[PDB]
Amino acid sequence: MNIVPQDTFKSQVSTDQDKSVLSSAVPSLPDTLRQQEGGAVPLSTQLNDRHPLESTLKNWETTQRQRQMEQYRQIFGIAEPMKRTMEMEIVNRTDFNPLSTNGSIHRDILLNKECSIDWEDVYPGTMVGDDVHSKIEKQLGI
Amino acid sequence: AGLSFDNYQRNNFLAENTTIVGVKFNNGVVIAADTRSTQGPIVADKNCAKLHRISPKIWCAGAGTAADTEAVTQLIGSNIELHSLYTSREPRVVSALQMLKQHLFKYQGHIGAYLIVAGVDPTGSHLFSIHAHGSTDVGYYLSLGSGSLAAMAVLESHWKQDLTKEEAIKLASDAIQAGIWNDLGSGSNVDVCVMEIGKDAEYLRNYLT
Amino acid sequence: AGLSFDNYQRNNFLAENTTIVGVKFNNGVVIAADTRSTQGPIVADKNCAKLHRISPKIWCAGAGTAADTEAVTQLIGSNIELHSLYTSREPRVVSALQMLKQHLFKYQGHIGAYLIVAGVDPTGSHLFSIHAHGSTDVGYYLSLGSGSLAAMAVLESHWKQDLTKEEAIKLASDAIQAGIWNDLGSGSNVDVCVMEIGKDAEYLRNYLT
Amino acid sequence: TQQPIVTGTSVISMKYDNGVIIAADNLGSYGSLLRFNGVERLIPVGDNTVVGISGDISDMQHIERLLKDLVTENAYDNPLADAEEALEPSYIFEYLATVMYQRRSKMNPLWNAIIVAGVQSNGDQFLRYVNLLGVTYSSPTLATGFGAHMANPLLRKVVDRESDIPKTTVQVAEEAIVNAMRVLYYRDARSSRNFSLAIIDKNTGLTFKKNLQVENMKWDFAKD
Amino acid sequence: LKKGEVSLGTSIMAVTFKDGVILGADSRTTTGAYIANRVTDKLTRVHDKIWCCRSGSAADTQAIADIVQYHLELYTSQYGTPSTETAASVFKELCYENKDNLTAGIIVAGYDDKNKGEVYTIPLGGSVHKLPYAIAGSGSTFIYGYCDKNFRENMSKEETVDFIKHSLSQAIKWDGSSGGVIRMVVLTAAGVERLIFYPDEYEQL
Amino acid sequence: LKKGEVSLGTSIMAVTFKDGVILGADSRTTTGAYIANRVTDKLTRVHDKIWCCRSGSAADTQAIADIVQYHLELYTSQYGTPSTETAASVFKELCYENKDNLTAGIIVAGYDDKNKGEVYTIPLGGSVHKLPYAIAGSGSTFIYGYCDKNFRENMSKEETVDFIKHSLSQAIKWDGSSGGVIRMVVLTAAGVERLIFYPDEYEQL
Amino acid sequence: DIILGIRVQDSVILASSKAVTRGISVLKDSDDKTRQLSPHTLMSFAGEAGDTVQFAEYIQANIQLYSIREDYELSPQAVSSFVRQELAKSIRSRRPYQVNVLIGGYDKKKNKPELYQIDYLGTKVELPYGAHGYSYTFFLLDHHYRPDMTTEEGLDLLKLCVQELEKRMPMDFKGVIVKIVDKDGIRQVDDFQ
Amino acid sequence: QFNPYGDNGGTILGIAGEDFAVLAGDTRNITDYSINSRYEPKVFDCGDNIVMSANGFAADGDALVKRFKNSVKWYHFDHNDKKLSINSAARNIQHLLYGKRFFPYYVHTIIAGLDEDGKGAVYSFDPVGSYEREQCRAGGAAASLIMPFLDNQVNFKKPLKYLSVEEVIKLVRDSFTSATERHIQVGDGLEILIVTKDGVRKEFYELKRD
Amino acid sequence: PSSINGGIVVAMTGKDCVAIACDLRLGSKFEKIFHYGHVFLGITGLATDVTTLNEMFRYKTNLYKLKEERAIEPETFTQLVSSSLYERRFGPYFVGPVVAGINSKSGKPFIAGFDLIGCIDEAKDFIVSGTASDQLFGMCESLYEPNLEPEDLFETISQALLNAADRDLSGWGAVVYIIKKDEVVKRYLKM
Amino acid sequence: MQAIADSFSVRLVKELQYDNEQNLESDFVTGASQFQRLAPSLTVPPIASPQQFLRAHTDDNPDCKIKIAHGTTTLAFRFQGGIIVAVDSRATAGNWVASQTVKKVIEINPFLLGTMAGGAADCQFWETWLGSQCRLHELREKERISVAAASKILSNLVYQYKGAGLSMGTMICGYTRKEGPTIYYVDSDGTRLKGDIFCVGSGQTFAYGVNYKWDLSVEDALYLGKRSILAAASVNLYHVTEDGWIYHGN
Repeated sequence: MNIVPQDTFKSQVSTDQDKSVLSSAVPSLPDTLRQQEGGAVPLSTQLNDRHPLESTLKNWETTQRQRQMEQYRQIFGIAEPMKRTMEMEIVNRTDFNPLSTNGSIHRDILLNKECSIDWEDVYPGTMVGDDVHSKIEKQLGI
Repeated sequence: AGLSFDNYQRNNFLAENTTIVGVKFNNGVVIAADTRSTQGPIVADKNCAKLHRISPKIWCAGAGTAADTEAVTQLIGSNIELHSLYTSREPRVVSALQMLKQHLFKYQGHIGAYLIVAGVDPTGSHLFSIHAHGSTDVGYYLSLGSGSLAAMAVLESHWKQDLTKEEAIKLASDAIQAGIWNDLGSGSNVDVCVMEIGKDAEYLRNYLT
Repeated sequence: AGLSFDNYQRNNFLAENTTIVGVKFNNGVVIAADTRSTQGPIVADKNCAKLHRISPKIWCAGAGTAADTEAVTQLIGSNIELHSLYTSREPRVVSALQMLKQHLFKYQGHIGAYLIVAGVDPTGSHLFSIHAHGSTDVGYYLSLGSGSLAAMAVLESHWKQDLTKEEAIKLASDAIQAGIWNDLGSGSNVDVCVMEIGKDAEYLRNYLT
Repeated sequence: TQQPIVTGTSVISMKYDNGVIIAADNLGSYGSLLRFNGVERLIPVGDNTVVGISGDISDMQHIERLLKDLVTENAYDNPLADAEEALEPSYIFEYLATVMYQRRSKMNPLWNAIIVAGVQSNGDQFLRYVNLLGVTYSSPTLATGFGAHMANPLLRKVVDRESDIPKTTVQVAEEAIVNAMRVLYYRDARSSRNFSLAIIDKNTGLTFKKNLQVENMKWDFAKD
Repeated sequence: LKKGEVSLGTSIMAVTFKDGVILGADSRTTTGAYIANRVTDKLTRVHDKIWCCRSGSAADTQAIADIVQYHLELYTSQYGTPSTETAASVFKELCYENKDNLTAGIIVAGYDDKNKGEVYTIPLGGSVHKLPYAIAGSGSTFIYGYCDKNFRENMSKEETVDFIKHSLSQAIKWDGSSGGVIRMVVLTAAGVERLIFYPDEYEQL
Repeated sequence: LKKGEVSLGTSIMAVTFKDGVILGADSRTTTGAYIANRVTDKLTRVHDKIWCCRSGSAADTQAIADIVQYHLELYTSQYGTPSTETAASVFKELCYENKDNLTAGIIVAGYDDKNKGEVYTIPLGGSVHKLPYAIAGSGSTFIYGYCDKNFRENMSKEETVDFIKHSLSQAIKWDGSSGGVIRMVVLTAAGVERLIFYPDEYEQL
Repeated sequence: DIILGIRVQDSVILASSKAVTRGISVLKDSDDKTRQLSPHTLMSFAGEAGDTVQFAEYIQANIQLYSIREDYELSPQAVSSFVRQELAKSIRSRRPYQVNVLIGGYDKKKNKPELYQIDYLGTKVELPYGAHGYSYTFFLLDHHYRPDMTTEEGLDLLKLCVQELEKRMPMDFKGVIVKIVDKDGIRQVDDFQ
Repeated sequence: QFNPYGDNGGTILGIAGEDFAVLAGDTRNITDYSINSRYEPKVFDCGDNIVMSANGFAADGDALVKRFKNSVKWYHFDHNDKKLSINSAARNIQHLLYGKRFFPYYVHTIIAGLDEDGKGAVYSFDPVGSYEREQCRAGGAAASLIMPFLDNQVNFKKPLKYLSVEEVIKLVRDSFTSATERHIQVGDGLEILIVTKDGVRKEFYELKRD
Repeated sequence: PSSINGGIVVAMTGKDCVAIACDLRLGSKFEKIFHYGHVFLGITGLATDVTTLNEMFRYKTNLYKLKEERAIEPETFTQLVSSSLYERRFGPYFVGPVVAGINSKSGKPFIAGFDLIGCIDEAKDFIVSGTASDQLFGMCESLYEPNLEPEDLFETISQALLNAADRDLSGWGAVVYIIKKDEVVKRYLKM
Repeated sequence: MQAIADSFSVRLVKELQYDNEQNLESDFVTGASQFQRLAPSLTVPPIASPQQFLRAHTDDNPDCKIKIAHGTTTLAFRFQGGIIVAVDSRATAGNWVASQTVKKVIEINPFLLGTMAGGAADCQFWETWLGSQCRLHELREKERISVAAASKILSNLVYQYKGAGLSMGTMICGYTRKEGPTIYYVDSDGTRLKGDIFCVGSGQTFAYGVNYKWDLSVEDALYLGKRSILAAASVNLYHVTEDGWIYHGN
């Protein structure tokens, strides 16, 4: 029954937290070349000096959806949130368009956003590793 | 996606080193504003249109951060147009109010837009005030801006329940004129928009001068 | 003349770079204290006399800045002795209270002395509490110090109007003992002073050991 | 959390030969305003445990919800949920202390001081304390807030060591608790004259007394 | 709590009587010393016979009330008319779970066939308390004594109306953030009745 | 105002009635939440039929009261019994001229053959106001309405005693800084009468 | 750390102080503030601690990857543009760090030398001469610089600038390592500044 | 901002003998100038003949001891009930302490036991895991008083190597009695755990309660 | 060479004798112990304040001897030091003083210590001043015994100073005074 | 699908925060996986300013302060016979008795040595971790790791946590067949500096009087290191050759 997103801060850090860009020479350390972030961005700098509204904006829709699911569980039972989550998982799982970033029509229908526009829709948005094969590897988990 | 937070730390490091009225009358609503646009003490424009159109019969006028006001008005107008196409019905002022309120509450007051929204729909005539943090209020006559106190004084002087269209137009014009004369933020002209039930909206640019 | 303010700026520049009770009984008053003297967590002295004599039948015990307490008590004692010689009369507790109150108010709380003053004079028996800023209060039983809450609990448990000398002595000793046991600031011994109307003052050093 | 708004003052408790006694007043304050009268701060869990809570009232109600859910989850599919699989005071305290320390470590604490009192299934007395920092300790007498500074000295004169526990009857302990509550009402500005008390005995079970009032008040020497 | 945010300096009362419950409030909304709205309606309807009044942040309380009304519509689609206790529980959960980010206090007045009129108060922090009558707002502090001297159980409708009118008139008299007209809603088995009283009437009490 | 200074969180009332004036107060002195003295006498006598109650800093008010008593003795040595207005003027001058360094508020109740009982209030700042009755202290805020609904001019002595007792009982009930016994002084042409009421009496009102 | 650079008619001369970290006494004979991006493009950098070295090594790795992939060498202009983009990117989500880079190269398609300077905010300026770290050598450069100066005259001007710098610094300033980029590649002047 | 740390000042002392070890501590638990309890033990038997104490903020020390004991349980489960040596326990505790490098436990930790050769061993830890083996170490409020007493009594004066268990117990008791006489935070009681080849034995003595 | 702030002073009482000792920086003149006939004063803390206090007390003791026609006793000197320290209530000297001596008429040994505003701590066993070593107080507590002979008292105080010096090195020295009713012995320790 | 049902089927576990796998692992509920991480997991306070929190709570009564390594003089230099490392061995005094000699030089492996400066715990922990990484690398590649690779691993590790609060300065010294003898200096600021002579600590200027030539014998180099440490001021000496480090003691 949350309105503003909560529990947004990280509680533990490690040098191998980002499993997708781990170095092959030293698997305990990240691969800075394939990160393509400028080469001078330690993870610790991401723990401080953040805009206070960024976490609220990034997790707003998920928080509203979780509150809706909790209300359904309280009023309708377990089956209703179970079915909503199952439908959303099925739709999101079988969509794989490496050349596009726009969401599916069916996802918008499920989210009741058929005729709704937010700034995420208006503003939806290298040398190394920005190709189809990286997306294939991330999708398949290989 | 969405509004970006990039260069926030960089900008912090670099830093370390108007009269608007709305009046209800017996068969509709009227919104009015001044036309002076300033950049500090300098008058940037002597003829600026401050009345904006959410939908053909729903209009609004804002204060605060000008870019935020324009962007929020346009986004809500797009949502209203899409919703009207989806439902095949005339848009309602209550729907625009709900969208504006929830959008402003989502950003926790960081979008500095303060609005007066007037409109006519199949349910009738409506007038609302909207605050940046997401609170909304209803009223028969409203004022906004740096000249809102003088305009509100005029409105409190000459407002009554049985107002015709002409009386309402004159009252709104007088309130804007008082804000023009007694406030350094206003002064050039008066723009009016009249929304009457069952008729098209009437937009009067430079009604007085 | 008076207390000096020299080296105040120099000291600023360098910086930039106990249980006490008083109980009334039907024919007099009793004051009691503990004997532990500490400098931080270290016990400096296990047998320290905290009961001071303003006049032969007017005694007091203090807390706060120890040097301030001693200096103020001695100054008021000198004034009381001179006044008694001038008037050729036994000093009154009210006079000492007035002198202490006005002296402490003159310094606007910068003299950190908090006192319990008990005494017997030709007008009767008196017990007072004195705050650093100059406020004073009257009471039948009073407590002071870091162990004042436990002592006050004991006093509230076993106090009544018709108290004999022995009952009052036992009650004060029990209050000091509670402060001794339950407070880290107290603990060693109990010093008592009994002032009875028409008799000499009785100073019992280490009444409880 | 991060600030208390509506609060209760203090809870006191002691051990006697055959059980434990706990007590707390019925006031919820709103700063200097004595706003809510009729707040129950002793929560009976099972037939053998009583939990006293001081501090934030909303967090206290959250803890009450947690205790009720704990009882319900213990019951569940257990056939002998009340005969041999009933909750013990030690289990309840262990859960509560774990919660308190975990929420302290999250910088999202519950602003309360909690005393758990009861009798174990083998007849042993249980009396332990936890607070918002997760600090826990046990003693033959326990108190929170102002009571810790005034009730404990009075209660330790009756039960000063472990060997004093077998020598203390229920009547003496109850009288000591009542006198301590009277002293607190005398000297605590956020206290109330109405209080509740709970006796947990290995023979007579749980006795919960409500609507108890401080009596025999010496308001007579103020005339002069 | 937020900088430059609209606050609710109101006077709120809710009294249980023999036939049901009555909820009353003033009609003043101010920004500092300026009166932004002198005819605001503070009686919020979340269900046909479940109403509330709000204190604290206006935006936060409006969002919470909208979510509660949506929740009660969902509940009604399943099990029919909800009880006042259920609405109070939903309000309490929303206020308590978001107390670190939202400032909200709610007085809830309800009627149902089972409980026959109830009042709940949820002050800042999120705790809930059930009371025979409740007062809230900046102007309530001035009528704590008077109400305590003039409330009786099982009063008639007219006596309850008079008690609320007198108490709110005093609250308006002494509180600068309170003023305007007095608005009341009467919830009984017969239905919902709205009442309004004007300054020239209650200022002569 | 000064750091670590004793404040006066009291409940003070002064009521003018047909035969004279009555001044009433509670008897609680607190340091934060701890009650430093539960039987303190707050009725300060500056002349035989001129009494006062103090609020704000205890030391500042005590010093001001002592200076006022000395001033009134000097005045009496010359012209006889002073009027309540003269004492109020001296209090006002002392409070106003030192308002940048001292925090003091005074309620003055007096009787004399010419004016027949008067009440003056000097709040923080040093302004003076003459009133038929006055309330002050942290607990006064809770009885603003009740007093406004229950004061009448030219009441008898018993009615005034009852009014003060009820008002102070409510103030004690709702204010944490107020408690203990209720002490009153009655000033008439007959003389000075002291009264005390205990908690077991006024808590059952 | 101080860096200087002069673009003369047919080459680019880059001078970097062979300084050490503070609080630790070090003996070494290497230029640690210069990375060879390509056989005809050199980069000198100055600023704070290892952030700058991390950035320089990241840039070098990217440019070497491009050279291997295309079997071709990027022009100095493209290299400078890529460096500017990466520097702007690196501070889009963190507090900016002090860094200043001079990129000197010889374009063989145009057959001419080029010199660029990028500051800590990502501002790229094409200059005939530049410097960073100096608290005035600018007037000395202005009075004694011509576009058609040979390598020897540029070296003489650099020596004058070095002497002017050293006249107001302690003996802890060991010296400056000088490198030259021209049509034959990158070489080190082992003789003197 | 909410302050998550506290202080429950106590005193502990670990001494390594020739073929035994002792870890002692005062049983007083206090807050500011108040007494929370007069018998709250701070020295615990963790199994496998290892005694542990974490003096300072009591909640952090309790959490650390709980985590170590659970880890020992899993170590016995996963390694055929192998006995955990004292050096391995010290390494585990170092890792547990350093796991909170940016949100540290506010404790000072002492462990004691027998090494592989049967000699007594004591290990001392800094709040973030830096540890060393020592013959003797005192920690807490009265360490600066306890250490000179032992230094005057013993030579590290009969040598420590030839002292018996009873003599070490007497020395610890005398030092704690002196500290109780001099320090306000020390008193009530003293508890000593002795580790030998036969196991762990507990002894308790009373101290001044004022 | 010019850094002399700080230091320690230890005073102890034996049988019909007292001992007062202070640390000293030696190697390659500034002593913190002074005497005024038969009363010894050791001052720790800021060096300028130490010099100022020594000069002021020499002034006052000389005037006292000229007026009273007799040398000042330890108790009277203690009271004088207390009052002089309290005179600077709001600008106090950054010093910790210790007084030792033997009363001539009675023969009783006397030691005392002061805070920076003159509060008197009269101790029957020993006084430690300075913040150079926290374990110095513990070592003195462990080594002190009541009613020691002058040789035993000297050995005890010297051992305490030596152990304190070893706890915290080159150039350190000590000055020790053993005071009897009629004989005063001053010794230097280079260890 | 039934997993979704379990996620939506029910409070107590949520309050215990044990619904998260990391919390269960940290408290050893499901096993000892916490003691099986090649990259250690470091706890941070879940607030907006962890760095300010740590800095405020570390720079303030009991013995619970973070231990700081000795500021004593340490010297490292390289010659044709290998590397000489010399540390002034003068242990500080406290309320404890040392069981044996205290080592200010960390033995990373039988071929690598590191020097402690700043935070003792940081140096010890991260150099032991570096030894584990080097052992794994040597097992994988079937060859001894070069000094440059190990120093770079440590530098990258400390750079990932730059500004969090770590304080350390170390000298990695090693003799390999390919590189010869090599000395790097790595600190918590991310700097990684190859060198010939390093003097760190108080008195580094006096010890930097190193009479130095690449033809010194082993005995001459040991004597020179001892004399330099004495001039800075017992001395602990280490001689690192291709076959490993040898401890002399003096």
